[PDB]
Amino acid sequence: VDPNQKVIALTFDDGPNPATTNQILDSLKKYKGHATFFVLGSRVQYYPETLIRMLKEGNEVGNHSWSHPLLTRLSVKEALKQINDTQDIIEKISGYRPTLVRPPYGGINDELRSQMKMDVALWDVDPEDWKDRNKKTIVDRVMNQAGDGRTILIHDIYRTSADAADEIIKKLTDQGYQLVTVSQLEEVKKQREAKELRRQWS
Ligand SMILES: [Zn+2]
Repeated sequence: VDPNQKVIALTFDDGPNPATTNQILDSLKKYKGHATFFVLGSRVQYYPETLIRMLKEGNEVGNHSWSHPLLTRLSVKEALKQINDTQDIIEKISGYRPTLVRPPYGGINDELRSQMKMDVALWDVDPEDWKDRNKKTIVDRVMNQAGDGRTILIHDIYRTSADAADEIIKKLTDQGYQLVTVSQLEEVKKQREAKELRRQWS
């Protein structure tokens, strides 16, 4: 990943759902991009083959809870079990241990942050594809807000979202973006910040 070229992080929440997730994985592979999938533990259990595929093709996997409750409405014990059960099924299938968590609906408090022992991954472009389940609406919202260094929130459980994602992947690739994982984006930003280190010997 070249830090002097454009980068963007496509992130996909609520899968796996083979019919839609596999289409998005195909688009990423066709256009030589990667993304980050925040998966539900219950759906990983239903669709272990899709977890293996997204990892095999170089994508990053994050934790999106077991069954998608608002974690702040639960006891800490129940909420931590949501997260740890999802860590556990991912590890049992793949040997992979996510470091990134996206709490359902973004709901999180300080008590859970300190006990989760994971990095909370947010977003800054949200086309609300669960609300406007319309391919062109999603595409145009994302393409209008896309920019270097931004993180896009899509849900890979809707046909309109998978179709929109193919077009978004194509158009961003056509514009010269590198489609990177969340961790790759963080590393690029560190590489770019490091140019200020050179001030020490200027
Ligand atoms: Zn979700």
